[PDB]
Amino acid sequence: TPEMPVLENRAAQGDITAPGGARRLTGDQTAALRDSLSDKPAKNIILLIGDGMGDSEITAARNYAEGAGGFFKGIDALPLTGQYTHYALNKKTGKPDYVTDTAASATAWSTGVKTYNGALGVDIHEKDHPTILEMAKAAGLATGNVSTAELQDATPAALVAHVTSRKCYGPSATSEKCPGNALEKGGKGSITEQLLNARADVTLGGGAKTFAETATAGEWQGKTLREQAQARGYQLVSDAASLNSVTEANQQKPLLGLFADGNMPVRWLGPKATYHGNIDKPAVTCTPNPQRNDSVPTLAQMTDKAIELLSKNEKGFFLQVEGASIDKQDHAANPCGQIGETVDLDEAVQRALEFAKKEGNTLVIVTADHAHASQIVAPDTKAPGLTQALNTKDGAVMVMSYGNSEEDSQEHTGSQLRIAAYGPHAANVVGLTDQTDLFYTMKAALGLK
Amino acid sequence: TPEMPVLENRAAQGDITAPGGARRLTGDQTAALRDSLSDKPAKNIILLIGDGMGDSEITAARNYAEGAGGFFKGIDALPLTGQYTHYALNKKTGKPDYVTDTAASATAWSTGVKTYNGALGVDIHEKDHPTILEMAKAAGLATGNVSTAELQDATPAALVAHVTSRKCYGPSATSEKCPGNALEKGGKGSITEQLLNARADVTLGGGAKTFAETATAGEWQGKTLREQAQARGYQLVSDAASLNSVTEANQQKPLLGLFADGNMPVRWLGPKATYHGNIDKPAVTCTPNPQRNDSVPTLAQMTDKAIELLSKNEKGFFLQVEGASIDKQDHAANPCGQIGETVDLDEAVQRALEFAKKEGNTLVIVTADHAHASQIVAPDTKAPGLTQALNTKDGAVMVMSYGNSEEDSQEHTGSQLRIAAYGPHAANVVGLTDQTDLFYTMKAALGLK
Ligand SMILES: [Mg+2]
Ligand SMILES: [Mg+2]
Ligand SMILES: [Zn+2]
Ligand SMILES: [Zn+2]
Ligand SMILES: [Zn+2]
Ligand SMILES: [Zn+2]
Repeated sequence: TPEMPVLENRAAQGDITAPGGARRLTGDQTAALRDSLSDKPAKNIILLIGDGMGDSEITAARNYAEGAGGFFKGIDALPLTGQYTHYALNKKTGKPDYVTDTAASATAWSTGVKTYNGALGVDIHEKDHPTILEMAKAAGLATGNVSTAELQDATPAALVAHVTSRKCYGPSATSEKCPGNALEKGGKGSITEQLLNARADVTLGGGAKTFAETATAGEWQGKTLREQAQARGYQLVSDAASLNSVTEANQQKPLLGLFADGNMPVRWLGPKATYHGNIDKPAVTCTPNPQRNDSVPTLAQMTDKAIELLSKNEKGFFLQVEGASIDKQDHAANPCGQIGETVDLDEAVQRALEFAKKEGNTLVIVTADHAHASQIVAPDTKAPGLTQALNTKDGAVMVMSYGNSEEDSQEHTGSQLRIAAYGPHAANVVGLTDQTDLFYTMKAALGLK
Repeated sequence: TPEMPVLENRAAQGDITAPGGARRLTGDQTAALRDSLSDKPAKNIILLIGDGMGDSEITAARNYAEGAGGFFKGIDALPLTGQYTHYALNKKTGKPDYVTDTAASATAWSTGVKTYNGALGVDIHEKDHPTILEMAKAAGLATGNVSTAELQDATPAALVAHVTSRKCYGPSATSEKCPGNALEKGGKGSITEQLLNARADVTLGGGAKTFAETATAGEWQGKTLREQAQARGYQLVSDAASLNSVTEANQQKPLLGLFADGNMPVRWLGPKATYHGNIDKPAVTCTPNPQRNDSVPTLAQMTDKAIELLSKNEKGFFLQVEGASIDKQDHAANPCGQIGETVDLDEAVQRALEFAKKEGNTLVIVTADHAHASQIVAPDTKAPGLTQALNTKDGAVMVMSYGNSEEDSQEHTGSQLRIAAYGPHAANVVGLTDQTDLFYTMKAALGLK
């Protein structure tokens, strides 16, 4: 039952051109904040990650989708907020590496240890460290791992795989890139093979392609990783209808959803940003991607389904949800694809907050693994990188810039970024914290050994 | 034992290469945050603005001067944090202009009304609106306006001047660019003339250059603004010694510190970023500015003296302190200058918080007017803009990039950014808020009118 308030509205209250019209607040917040502070146990935890969703990304998406004075009913609704650092480590010196990749940062909040770019579930000495999901399982809690990316991708993989390189998707890549993790060499196996061992109750995302590979050793040698999953009691789903049909998910009948060969389709389509794209060409208006359709579950749908199936566990559950393509489209200098995935994440957050407020003992956290490239710049900007003009909900033009790479892919940035929470122990994301603190916050909130 | 705590130490607690070594937290923060919430009246308010100090700028400065796992005993010590928006307005359409200049954003928190870029103390209809400082004085409180920039610059000018274009420093510029404001045309006059009229208790900064002009009309026609100042009872100083000599600052003896012809000198010097600078040039170690001097008050000293002189007003006081050159050096693509001015601001913040913790009824706020260009990128980055490698306190290299402008000056970015506070009503900066909300938060905290 509700007691801890979720922000109902932080949109501009009135006429932004008039006095007080742009205010997002309507009164003193001292009482609301006191009502948002509780150190009682968190029975469940829902961690939503917007890959590469730094403050710049959130703002850009709000400006376009909700207007500058708009409000994300999900993402902007968490009452307790802070900024956290996500630097990685140089593998050889052990010193800080100011700009992390996704594997090292995900490893940080999932295990509580800093590591080098490319590492998954291991530290700079390549020592494995239990993940919050594995720990949740060990304590008897149900577990969920959701993502719009291929499941072998760094973010969701970090919770169930321990490999020296995030490139080790299946047996093939592992034998070549992670010889020490290769199953035929006595290791724990590829990311996909370990994911199958982790056996989370609910796992949803893309990445069906790798399951086509066959094991090089072990009990299921010669069989495809898909056959192995089937043989190990997994219930495989491939689309919205089949997913909807699922009535239960547990260790006896673990759910594995493979909704795309690789990454799942993005929500919006738009051209890539170009050189002086905001000076020469006209303004862009994003448009829905036909490849999305109803046969493909949305992030909000996968979130709702996971909560349903996971909440059946009376002891509690841990669930991670990732809006993976915000980062990917940021890399491809594509504003529409980028913003569309942020809107996507916001819906997933709303579903989490909606459940969390009713349940009353659920901690919800929303943040990103690292900052990214996109910047909001003046309309008449003449930049050296890639830019694009966009027609926002405000009926005005917003220009986005990607200027940190001459190479084909735009890159991550080291700036600290927003982390927000709601529920029991949400106080621990306020002020300045580190990405590794999040692991300890989740561990403590659930009261894990 | 001051009820409300100031974050003592949120640096990495140990060996960052070890599990938990990078944690900034040592325990649950629920109790600490509760102790930080109070709705009692704020007797005093100290507003510190890092011009252009976005989260990226804060992160870069911390990385270089304190190390990635370091901690700004000032900037990072405020316990209540949020993210706010600072979009401006298109003067003709009234629609949002996603990237604001300094004038419009300062007007936003100074008057509570959004406006067009370049405007100072007026809305899009060119109508004046009271500033938090003008209101504080009228309420019988002591008023202080401190900056490391020429006092006619947008940030400190927004608290005492109402003109259509921030370029209207003195009579000359005003008659040409702000005719409707030009004194000899019935207007209230230029920025400097209006500043003299505002007559704040303490005004410290640079910009003596403009005081050489002579009024075109009014009671002090033909007389220089400096002369007018002296003739109107103003107590002027021009160096550290002369400033340290003042023992009182009031309406009959208003203090006016002019320590430089234009902007005050920066703390650190370094090479300007260049094309592929991080690749073609050696990593840089910032060098102290020989011109920094010792007869020139530091931001921290001006801040400290302002508090001494203003704290005598039993009613209370309002003080705004601006670390102005963070932005200016960010425009110049000079990491060392930018970082040094952030370190400078941090010292002033420490003084503010030290006083606030003992006074017990002081609201301290640290934020910025808008985001900027600088980004922290990977060491091997090959970007199209300007870059540079730096030797940080960690004994590691950090690369910074400025890639949003082929023109002479790097530009602002529209990303929402950090705002933090300590003391009575500090809860009002938590979560998502708008820059105009800051005006009402300060007004209500002091309980004006
Ligand atoms: Mg990812
Ligand atoms: Mg300024
Ligand atoms: Zn990422
Ligand atoms: Zn990425
Ligand atoms: Zn500025
Ligand atoms: Zn500027």
